[PDB]
Amino acid sequence: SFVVIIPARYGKPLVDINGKPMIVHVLERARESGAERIIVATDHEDVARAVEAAGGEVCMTRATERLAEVVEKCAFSDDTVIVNVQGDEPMIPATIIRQVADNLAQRQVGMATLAVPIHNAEEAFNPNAVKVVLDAEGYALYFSRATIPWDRDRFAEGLETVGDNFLRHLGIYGYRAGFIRRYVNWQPSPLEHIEMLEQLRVLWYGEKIHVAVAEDLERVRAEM
Amino acid sequence: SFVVIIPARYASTPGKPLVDINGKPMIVHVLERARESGAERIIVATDHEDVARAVEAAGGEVCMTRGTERLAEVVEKCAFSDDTVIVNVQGDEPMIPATIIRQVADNLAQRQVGMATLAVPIHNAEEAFNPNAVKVVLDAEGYALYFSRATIPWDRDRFAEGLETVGDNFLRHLGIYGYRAGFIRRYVNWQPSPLEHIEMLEQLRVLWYGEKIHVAVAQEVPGTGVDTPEDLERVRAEM
Amino acid sequence: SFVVIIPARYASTRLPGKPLVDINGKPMIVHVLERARESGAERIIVATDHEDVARAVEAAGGEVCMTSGTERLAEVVEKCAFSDDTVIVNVQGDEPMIPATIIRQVADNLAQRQVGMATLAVPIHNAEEAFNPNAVKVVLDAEGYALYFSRATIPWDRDRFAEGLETVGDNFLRHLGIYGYRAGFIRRYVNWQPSPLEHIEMLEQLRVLWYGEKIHVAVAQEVPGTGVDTPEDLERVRAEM
Amino acid sequence: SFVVIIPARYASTRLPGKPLVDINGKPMIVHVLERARESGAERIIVATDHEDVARAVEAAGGEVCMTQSGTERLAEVVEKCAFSDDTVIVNVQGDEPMIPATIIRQVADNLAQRQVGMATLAVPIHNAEEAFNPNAVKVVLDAEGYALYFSRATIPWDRDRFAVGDNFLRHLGIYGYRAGFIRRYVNWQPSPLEHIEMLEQLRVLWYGEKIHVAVAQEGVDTPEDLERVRAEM
Repeated sequence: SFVVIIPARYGKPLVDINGKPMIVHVLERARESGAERIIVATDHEDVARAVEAAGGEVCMTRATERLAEVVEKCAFSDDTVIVNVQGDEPMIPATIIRQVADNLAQRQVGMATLAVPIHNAEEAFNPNAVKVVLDAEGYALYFSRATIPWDRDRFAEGLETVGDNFLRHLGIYGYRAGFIRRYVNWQPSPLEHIEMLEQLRVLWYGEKIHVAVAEDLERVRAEM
Repeated sequence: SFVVIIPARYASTPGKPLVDINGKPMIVHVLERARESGAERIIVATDHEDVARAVEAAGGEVCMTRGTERLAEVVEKCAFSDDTVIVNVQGDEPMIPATIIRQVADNLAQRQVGMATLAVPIHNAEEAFNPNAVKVVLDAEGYALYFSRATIPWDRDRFAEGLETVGDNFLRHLGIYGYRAGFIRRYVNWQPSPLEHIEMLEQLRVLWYGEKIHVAVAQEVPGTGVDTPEDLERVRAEM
Repeated sequence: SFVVIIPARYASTRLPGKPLVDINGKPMIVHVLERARESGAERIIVATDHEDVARAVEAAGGEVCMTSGTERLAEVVEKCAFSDDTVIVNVQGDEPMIPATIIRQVADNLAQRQVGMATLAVPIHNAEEAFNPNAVKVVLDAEGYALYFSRATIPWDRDRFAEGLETVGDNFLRHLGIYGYRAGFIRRYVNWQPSPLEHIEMLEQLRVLWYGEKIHVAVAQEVPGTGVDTPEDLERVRAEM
Repeated sequence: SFVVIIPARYASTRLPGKPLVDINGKPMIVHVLERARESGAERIIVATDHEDVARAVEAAGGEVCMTQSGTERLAEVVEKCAFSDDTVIVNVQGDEPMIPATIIRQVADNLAQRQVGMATLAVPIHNAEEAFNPNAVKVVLDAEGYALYFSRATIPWDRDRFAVGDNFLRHLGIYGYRAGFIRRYVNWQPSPLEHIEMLEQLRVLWYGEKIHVAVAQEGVDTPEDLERVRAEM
């Protein structure tokens, strides 16, 4: 029992992939997941019409904090499990959306994300690839654009190679409507502005984040 | 009430613990600092008997050992209560301001947490980008979120094109710790975490086992430790 | 701002055409509509599948929605296309004397809590009711949220019942069937796969608790007279008004 | 990773000196101490107010903490040891020497995995005797397995069939808590409901916290029991 809200800023939402707009592919993924309700949050009528054409529900928003807007308009109860799922991943498997919802429900954490192993040095050293370090229980310690965990010895010698310990954070956030409300009631944290990672506000205010281990010119076109 | 344990290291590119600094060995200067802090008991952990005699002659206490396992052998040998707060202070810091030794003790005394430590602001970008300087990122209450040799937190916009300059938010972690005797035993009992060996950072084991570490900005910025002859003159001249 | 929906069941073994039964000059359904107007509801909708009921209600200026209890409410929520944040209070058409004030209360309670549902309860003073499976007991947390609803006697007073079951304390609460919920919730509740607990106790509010949602419960501000399905109940009510 | 505390209940109307009862060559509590060792606990403390039990436990290389609610007794051990708030404690009774070591570990895993305050266990009830027995605590879980309520009353109530079945869960007396949750627990004011049901865990539910209940279809107070256990071990 969960709801999917897809934040689509805006021109990425409508970029074509294979006869469908980027956003439509994510709605199909959200829909394949079993979600009871699939809302696309937009600030544009070009997007709101593409999704509307598609038979997908739409909530207009100003131009996670966008999800707080939707949560308020739909008046969701604090207990409603919400899975973010960004509009930038049109091929995200329908099962990791479920995984994220289920993990959040199993546990009583405030936020549930997902990460994927990095098997590439270029990715590990890319400040656009967000890295996450985990404790033994899978809870996150930190999220950063820095290369963490820093492998001292191998990087003492070189940066053309990477071990098998890096985890790439994906933008699929599980959380309760009550948590989003709390999220936006907190004063923005200083750490979130330096890294430019919304996720850090939750760590700044002492909340935990469970992490399960599953933009530009693309090859996605080929992949699907 | 808190205890101070001073591990007197010897490893160094010479005869460190006993090196003279204006008439007294360096190890006795660290002892004086620990007394200044109000510790009710200062123990020097050493394996060399000549180091032992210098401490004893100064009226200090000594626990012959066989660098944190050293600490545990001392809590072992002294049968300290679990609740006993212990502050590990370095044998090569003759000028360690006593205020900070007290600061860690009190910080730890006040929180129901595993470890307590200190950090200092980083002003030079060289230091921010040097892996031998450990960086630490805090939560709204000073609990370490993470310790790293990578530059964290990552300044997105400022670092976008290389690393030339630095903001004012960076924190360099000081290797001065506080903990209960019970916690030192657990810590040392644990199986080494995968994380601590990747970063080569003992403190990561604490976070890995889902325990917390409280960090504070040192009340006074600590003079550097003494490991080179040029540091000795710096020290000797300074004291 | 809130909406009242009044399910009108024509059907009734011991009382045929019950919504239209005459009570001191007007049809029962109409009396319920009056109570609901007294509550301050902005919109009152009588849900019926009979044209005659609808005519009775329209004659007295009432709005009608031509249509499994909760499911029936969903049809109405559908056809009226209520907005999600719309507060609905379900009031039975068998209750011509339901105190207007408890209708307001459920709405007021729901209005400031982001809860799935809001309900009411009444103190149980006799041990017969406490031990009566037909009386549904509810046990609340410190903030008025239901821990559990049951036909069993809860909370169980272990030291007292070790002695005897012919007397109770002041810790018992009889659950009342008047509910408050937002239209967004109703239209979701209704597609949930029936909970296994639900079927054992034969309590459908157990579906909310089983899915991890909350049910706010407050002590009704007034004790409601019971419904009307018996011909004897009809004369009684006839006499009380 | 996790600590185990074994309250060595001494008194028993029918069984005097429980902890030191020989069960095939070893006192009852030592057997419990071995189950906790097999569990993988990193530390096992026996909570007792008797010198006999303290000597038996110590002779066996076990740790002892010489110690008004039961959960308050755990609290004394917690202050005595000075565990950090994050420390995971698993409370295991000294009168259950057959307690499989993996349910102990299971309770510990559940609490660690779930960021909840308390974790516990339950097993299916099969016969009507137990289901209608007020000393047999029934619990009713939600879809995610979190407790809805604990009662000495027969819940859930089978309307038609009671006017036994197959959806009844009996609560076990083993808990997983963090050290910070025992202090919070202990500082709260007693709830009005715990006293009516005479159930300590109801306090948790009255203050809005959650209780995770795991199910695993798998207690020595009387002489009958000593034999049922001796003659099974």
